[PDB]
Amino acid sequence: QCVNLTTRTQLPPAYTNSFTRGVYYPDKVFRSSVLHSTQDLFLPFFSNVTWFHAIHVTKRFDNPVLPFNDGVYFASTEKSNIIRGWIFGTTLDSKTQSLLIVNNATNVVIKVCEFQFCNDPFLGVYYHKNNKSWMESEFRVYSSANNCTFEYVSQPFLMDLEGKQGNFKNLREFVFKNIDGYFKIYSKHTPINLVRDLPQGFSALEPLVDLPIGINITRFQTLLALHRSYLTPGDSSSGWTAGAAAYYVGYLQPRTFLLKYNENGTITDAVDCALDPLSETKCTLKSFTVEKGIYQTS
Amino acid sequence: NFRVQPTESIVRFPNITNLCPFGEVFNATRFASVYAWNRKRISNCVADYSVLYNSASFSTFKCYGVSPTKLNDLCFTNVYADSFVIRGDEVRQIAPGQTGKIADYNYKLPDDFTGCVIAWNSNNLDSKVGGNYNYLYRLFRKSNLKPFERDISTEIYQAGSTPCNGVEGFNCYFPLQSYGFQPTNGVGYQPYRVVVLSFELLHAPATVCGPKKSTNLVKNKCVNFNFNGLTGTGVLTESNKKFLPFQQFGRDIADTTDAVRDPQTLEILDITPCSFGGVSVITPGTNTSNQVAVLYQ
Amino acid sequence: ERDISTEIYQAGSTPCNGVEGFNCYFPLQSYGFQPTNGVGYQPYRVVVLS
Repeated sequence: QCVNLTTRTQLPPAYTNSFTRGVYYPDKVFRSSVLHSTQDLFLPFFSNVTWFHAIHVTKRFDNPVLPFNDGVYFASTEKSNIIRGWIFGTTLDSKTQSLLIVNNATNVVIKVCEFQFCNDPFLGVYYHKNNKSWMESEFRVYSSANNCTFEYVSQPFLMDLEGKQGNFKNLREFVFKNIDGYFKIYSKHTPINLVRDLPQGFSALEPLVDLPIGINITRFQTLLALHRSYLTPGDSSSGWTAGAAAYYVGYLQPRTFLLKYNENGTITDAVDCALDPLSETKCTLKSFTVEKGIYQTS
Repeated sequence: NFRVQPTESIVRFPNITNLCPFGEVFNATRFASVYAWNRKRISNCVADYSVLYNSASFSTFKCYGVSPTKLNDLCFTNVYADSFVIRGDEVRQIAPGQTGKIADYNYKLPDDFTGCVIAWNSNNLDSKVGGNYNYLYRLFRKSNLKPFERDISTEIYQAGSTPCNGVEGFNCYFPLQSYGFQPTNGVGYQPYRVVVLSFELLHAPATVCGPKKSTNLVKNKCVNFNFNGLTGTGVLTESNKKFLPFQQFGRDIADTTDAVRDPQTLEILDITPCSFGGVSVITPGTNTSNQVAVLYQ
Repeated sequence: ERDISTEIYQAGSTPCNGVEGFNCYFPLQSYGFQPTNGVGYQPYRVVVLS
């Protein structure tokens, strides 16, 4: 069904900086001690991206429909799994084949049907009193479905449905790219331990799967979730909670990057060729130990 | 030059072949009429039309357009399977470029149809004695039915202009009559399960194409091989190092391709040709010696 | 070169070549030139001088 929410007070998003993020394998070919320069959609280093928040401690629940660009680096630091799935499409009104990749606790359902999306869809998790458990009951994702073009049921993945107010423990790195109608997903999980900003660790994302859905993706929206409790009536108005989750939304840009491979085929360093004047010289000379002597740029 | 030509050419693209559910629609319980055919989407599987042509179980396997052995190599996008029961003489009407009654008012087919029409004899699947009061068909219509369009309208055909109170009578024929399916009949009025395959080609990648034959496993041979597009000729020797469990090919320090992973055994194998140098000759003067010596580089 | 083979073509199973049978079509097809057709369906006497 479609149960809208009451106009509440939101918080303005912050602005964080990236520390070597949005780096993945540009190809599925093994390399060792080679320095090649390819054209792949990557993320520029030392960039100011938008920092969205969703902590209940107030009533923060922002989910705008930003236009989908060429390559979106979705970095979400969730300790209790608040963000369920994501939606993709153009108009989202039971008129075009919209892509729905939801990650429910029951299973992974990826259906590309004409789902009638509401004004502000979310997920409702009811808290039972007879037993200490957290199960999802409200499925306010789509009103109804008509024709379908691709339906796949993956392996069941159990998630956490208990919203807490602690620090982040797990980092879910995802990259969504829609080039030539093909949807490429880059899933990579890595445990972290921080409270703000981005970690200084290296980015090494692996490609998940490539489903040739062949649709036109224009706008997207991050589907969040809501929790219930015995102290609240449970209505979708103002008496509920959303936990605490901070995800980073970064748009990729076509920049030439110089990939470095070791003796095991694992990328350990990424030198950009379009950022700082010092980093641009190492990309042209194809080296990393710049000594004395004058050099030429362009 | 001292080169060694390859003697074998192994081709191995797939690992697990899954046949499309073709026997489910053929050996089903019952279908429907010709004016209300059931459209079934068959995709996400490796098709194999070679096991049905040599089965010697169909009554009429004549397909128009392309050859029956050439459609297995052509790749399609989405194949739609429609099944309906008609008469014996109405089988030839279901063909691209035909016209009459069934192919004009019941189920019209395009002129440039890529797919063909196959059927087989059935005398126990849906035939009974004493007549048939289940299957129906369409007779007349106000306009011609467009291809790939179902008909479930039970209206009354208005031929003339005399008021008939919406009932069958004067200038008000009923284009919904029952068939006479009987096993004691001749070539006409006999139930025939007809299944038409619609071959559609679009911009989507191939996923319903024909089968992909794979050869046996062989190593330590300087023959030609095509491993997932990589056409190389060399000795498939062993490799002590391993690759990442998500890659396929592999380069080296010479910025060339010479290492491929076996998709049938997940074993790292290196490519090493058996052609090095040419042929060198040594002649210490012709007028002083009549003996030569072949030198290898 | 020149060939005047008037045998039956075999496609897949069911061999022909005299015995005929199913899936045995005649390769030699008739033109069917008629004056009531169009200009494209008219016979053209082509003389090639090599």
